[PDB]
Amino acid sequence: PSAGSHHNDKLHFKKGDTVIVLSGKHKGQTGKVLLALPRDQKVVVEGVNVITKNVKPSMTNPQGGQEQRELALHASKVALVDPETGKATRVRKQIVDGKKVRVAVASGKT
Amino acid sequence: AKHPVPKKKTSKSKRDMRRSHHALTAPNLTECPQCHGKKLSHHICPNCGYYDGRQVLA
Amino acid sequence: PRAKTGIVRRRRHKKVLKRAKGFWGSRSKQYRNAFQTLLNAATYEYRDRRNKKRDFRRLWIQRINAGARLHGMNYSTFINGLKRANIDLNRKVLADIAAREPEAFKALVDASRNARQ
RNA sequence: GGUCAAGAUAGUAAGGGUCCACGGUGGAUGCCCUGGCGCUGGAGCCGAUGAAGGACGCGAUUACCUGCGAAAAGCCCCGACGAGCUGGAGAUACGCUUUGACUCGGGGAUGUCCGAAUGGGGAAACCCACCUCGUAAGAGGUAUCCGCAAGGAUGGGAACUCAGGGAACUGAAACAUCUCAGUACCUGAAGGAGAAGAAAGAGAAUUCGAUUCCGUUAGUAGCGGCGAGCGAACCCGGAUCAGCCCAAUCAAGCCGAAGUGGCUGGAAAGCUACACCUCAGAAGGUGAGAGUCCUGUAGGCGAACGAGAGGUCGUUGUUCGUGAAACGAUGACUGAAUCCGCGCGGACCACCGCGCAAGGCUAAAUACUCCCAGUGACCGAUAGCGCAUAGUACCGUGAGGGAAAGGUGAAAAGAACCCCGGGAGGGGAGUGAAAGAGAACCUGAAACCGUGGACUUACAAGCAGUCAUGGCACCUUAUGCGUGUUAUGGCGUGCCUAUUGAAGCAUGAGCCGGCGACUUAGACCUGACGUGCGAGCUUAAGUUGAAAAACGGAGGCGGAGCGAAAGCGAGUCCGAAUAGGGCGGCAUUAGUACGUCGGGCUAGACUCGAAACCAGGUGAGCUAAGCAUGACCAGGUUGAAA
RNA sequence: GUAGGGGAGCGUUCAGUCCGCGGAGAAGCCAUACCGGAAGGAGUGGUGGAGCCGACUGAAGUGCGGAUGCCGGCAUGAGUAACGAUAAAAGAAGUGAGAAUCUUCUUCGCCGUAAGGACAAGGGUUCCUGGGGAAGGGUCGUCCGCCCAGGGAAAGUCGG
RNA sequence: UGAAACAUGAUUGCCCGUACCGCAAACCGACACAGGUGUCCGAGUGUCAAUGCACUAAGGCGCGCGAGAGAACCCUCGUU
RNA sequence: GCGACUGUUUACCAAAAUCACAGCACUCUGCCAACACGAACAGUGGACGUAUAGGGUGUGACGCCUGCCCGGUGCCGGAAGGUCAAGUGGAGCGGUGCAAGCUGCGAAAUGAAGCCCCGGUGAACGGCUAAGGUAGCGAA
RNA sequence: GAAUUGGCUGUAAAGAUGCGGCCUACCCGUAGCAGGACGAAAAGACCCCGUGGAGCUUUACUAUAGUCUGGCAUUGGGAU
Ligand SMILES: CC[C@H]1OC(=O)[C@H](C)[C@@H](OC(=O)N2CCC[C@@H]2c2cccnc2)[C@H](C)[C@@H](O[C@@H]2O[C@H](C)C[C@H](N(C)C)[C@H]2O)[C@](C)(OC)C[C@@H](C)C(=O)[C@H](C)[C@H]2NC(=O)O[C@@]21C
Ligand SMILES: [Mg+2]
Ligand SMILES: [Mg+2]
Ligand SMILES: [Mg+2]
Ligand SMILES: [Mg+2]
Ligand SMILES: [Mg+2]
Ligand SMILES: [Mg+2]
Ligand SMILES: [Mg+2]
Ligand SMILES: [Mg+2]
Ligand SMILES: [Mg+2]
Repeated sequence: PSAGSHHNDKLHFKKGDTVIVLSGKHKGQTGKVLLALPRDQKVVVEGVNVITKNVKPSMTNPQGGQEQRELALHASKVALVDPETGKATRVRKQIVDGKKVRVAVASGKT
Repeated sequence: AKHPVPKKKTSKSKRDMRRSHHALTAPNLTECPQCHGKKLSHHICPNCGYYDGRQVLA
Repeated sequence: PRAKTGIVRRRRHKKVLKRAKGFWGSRSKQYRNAFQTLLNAATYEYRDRRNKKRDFRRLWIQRINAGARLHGMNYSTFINGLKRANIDLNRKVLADIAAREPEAFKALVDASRNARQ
């Protein structure tokens, strides 16, 4: 059947990063990354919000109304922002920590 | 084999013509002099269980 | 490469199955019988084109001797008169005159009677 | 207006017919890919340290698959990665992880029971032992064949290799030699290849210089109930290239250039306006179509420590079929020479010439494809592998046989809540661009089943149409034009096959959809067209480059015929010189390579169908019998010998 | 004009080339009275929802009504034959959305060298309890040998 | 020089089978099929006897469509 | 009528007058028997038997019986001779080299079982040309 | 095959619901009956054909397992 291999089970963000949403509805909107699914290619950002219904008879009270929860995306959000908009990444070195390689572009802050 | 057998398929016409008498005749429904639910002539009213007085329970 | 029938047959079939209009039963609904009916229809088609031409002249002649006999004549005789009065070469139209213009038809009967006796 | 009479004519539709609208069924068609096929190249053995292939297990929850192995969805070490992970699993709970999880690359350590199976038994996965060490648990050993012993062998491999054994159908238009064919099949041995191999040779130049393979010679030489048919080798061109010994770079992986605004849209990657990168415009993804948004690509880096003798009899091999049959080969009998020696040169002799058997090894070029990568005038769900995965379900005692099945949406946002119903199912509300996508989820043909409307039908004889006219209806290629339908008239013997002759009471067919039959091959033969060179034309194997073609002249065809042949030659053959056959000049014109088409031949040769014949295997759980060991025959009558 | 020979073309898939079109709607499907001498081709509209037409040239698994052809779906016969031993069944009460068929009570009738009971073979959880009610059950089920979960099987002396 | 045999105490007691159907709706027969399937038990009354025949204990069952009707004909019967 | 009898047969259209049978006959077989299965100098059945036994073939209880033909064929037997294979035996003819030699074919006579030839044989195949039906039966 | 599936006499490939002519017949069912539909079923089993097959037979042809027989091996020593 395939799934999110078309990339390399490789993302461009971490479960902390602030990211802007390029493409579709919720375009430009920004938010913290709260769930990163690399193989599935999923991002849970405070962006796309959904209203999910609850099929819950026996399941903790039959009072299973409507829930406010955010619904995941792909690469339809360009990772990491600082000059107010979406960017690529190029300059790596080290901070105080040598073992780590940072990221940056036309500027130099992530 | 299966000795007398049909010679030709019977057409949609011919098949249908034979069914011109298969139509059910709707019951002649009467209205109960009491409980006022409909009933069958010469039978106890289903609803109240009446047939001049009350014979059957409910 | 592979080249399956797809679309070609169904189109070929719908064409035939549309010539089948007020065709009774299977003759309008199933291809093989619709098509088969048309082969025989072809015979009738080509034949009835040259047949109508005999059919009409027949109708034409019938109306002529009817009126010819109204004025104490007949087709055989009347036509010979018009033929004998070489001047008269109606042939086509002649039936409509008998049917619509009785005044006019009489004139031609009277002319035909002359050229003869 | 009324009664009576005489005529004529309408409407009814139980049900049917044609057409239209809307549906249901069903899964064609289109689009797609999660799956296959072929060719090219790579790589190529596994096992007593216990395989191939299995049984039973291991999960908080576990039926199936995966991975594993009581240390059990994993344990330890090294490396890479740098934030997620807790297998498919669409599933909650418990948790694990920058003191670097997960995954990937490389080692180890554990690996129940079965299987060569190996302690002994056994109806695989189970029974039953003995011996040594030991605190019990628990650990180690106990098979035969080789050899002193170290150490080797049993068994498994798709096809390929050699060997032992070896069909018949079929061709011969019958059949028996012959062909099919040393093919198919069985058996043995082995490897990544094997085989063969270092001249008692080929052979006619006193040339050659191990073998295998490819082109070619050449359908020549030859074999042949001289029939069907079978069919070499030498020379030459080419791939690769060795002769030696005895006996007396590629996987993990990291780095990697450059676009922004407006517009259409549910959604931009499209359109538009200006912009940049390019050793990178190959490719996949992202709400639609992508150089510059992600993964990448060109280019570069890159690992601790990881791979690369003669004879007679009988027969036979090769073109070798008893032929004039040489030579090899060997079952039976015999049986020599030793270099002024032996074997060969297609009976045989002499001469001339080639070569040293009776000991062993030997890489490369060759073959095949279980597996891996790349590619395609290969397939895209009746195709393609049997399988979009299953050797499953199902069938069979067994050998064996054997399916079909794909698709919500961009994302689960998988429809809370309401209404009828026990439910199923629906209607709403909400989500979404669309629910004209609702989980019997893309399109959704046709047969087939319905509801509704139009025109119609209850005195009618019918291959169901066709022509003509009238009536009714309708107006989106469509108002003189028709479109639908309908009454009456005329005319009218389904289709195919097979056939002297088919409506035939001759064959086939229930209907629809899909699948379903003149092909492909060969340096083959012969002809039409065509092109390029043209008295000449042309390459084959290969070699080198391959986002591609060039080289390669070995060989093939014209170029001289006539003869049985020697041979002679515009002549030649019968013959003793005169007649003639065939050929030349002809009055005289040309071929060759490739292509497409006609036809031929050889293969399954347009597709489908035998009865049968042959090979190896599976069956006596049915039935025919045999052997071993058990079981069974109420009751009554009759009344033998002794 | 049959066998047959000869000529010119239409259509399908794939390919190379060029011109393009497409979410302001591609292919496919559906309707049609338009065009061409025919195979056929176009316009408009309707559905669909992501790909595709035209022209030249090339190559084919290239055109179906037939084969008692193959696969699949659906018809006819037809609401027909049958519903599997002629050992019956009746009423009451109960349960339930629903009862000829399920439970219970009282009768009836059939077997009784069996139509009772105990092994063996063979089958494999069919056993018991609680639930279920799609399909299987020739009807119907509230029930079942069917479906779900839990449980149940005990040996020195019986078989091996 | 601590035998065998007996007697009384203690200890010991391995593995597989055992549910259920089993002349049948659970086995073989494609079916909940009028067939087939080895052994054992198999009561009473009557009838010479009996495992025969009739009825009946114990036990099991009424055979998983039903209800009317009372034609032709067809099946299985009774009488003539 | 047929078959003596009990029995056996065509699973699935034939139950019989079929087959079997007790009994009779011909015949082969001397023991590592004949005969049979088999790759086989294996092994085994025959048989852990031994001619009062075993194989084959026919007829089919019991009773009275079973005739004629030995030409053809088969089986057993004889052998005066004719015919016959490889082999032993090599007389002769022929090739080639100058030559010894090396070579190609090859008679006569001898050489086995078989066959022709003679006798036998019928509960041998058969017949009613080798003979033409003895009893008994007969329109079965 | 599809059916809008009458009788008589003809004709036709020679046994006509489908051709000709004449005749009869309003539409549709239910229970029944078997004359026809050359009714169904099994690509005639008879018959002939095919240079088809198989089973069987023999003094048809050819071979052959088996078996009889001469020679040569295993295979030797003495007497005539
Ligand atoms: C009992 C049912 C059984 O039928 C019979 O057995 C009867 C008795 C048998 O009659 C007979 O076989 N026979 C033999 C003669 C007497 C009887 C007969 C014949 C004709 C009519 N009626 C009886 C047939 C009529 C006979 O046909 C006849 O065959 C003859 C060869 C030619 C006849 N033609 C001319 C019409 C044909 O009918 C065939 C050959 O069968 C066996 C038919 C084929 C199709 C067949 O096998 C059926 C499937 C058959 N098998 C099965 O399981 O069921 C069937 C139907
Ligand atoms: Mg499809
Ligand atoms: Mg598979
Ligand atoms: Mg015929
Ligand atoms: Mg068809
Ligand atoms: Mg009844
Ligand atoms: Mg009544
Ligand atoms: Mg008898
Ligand atoms: Mg008897
Ligand atoms: Mg009847």
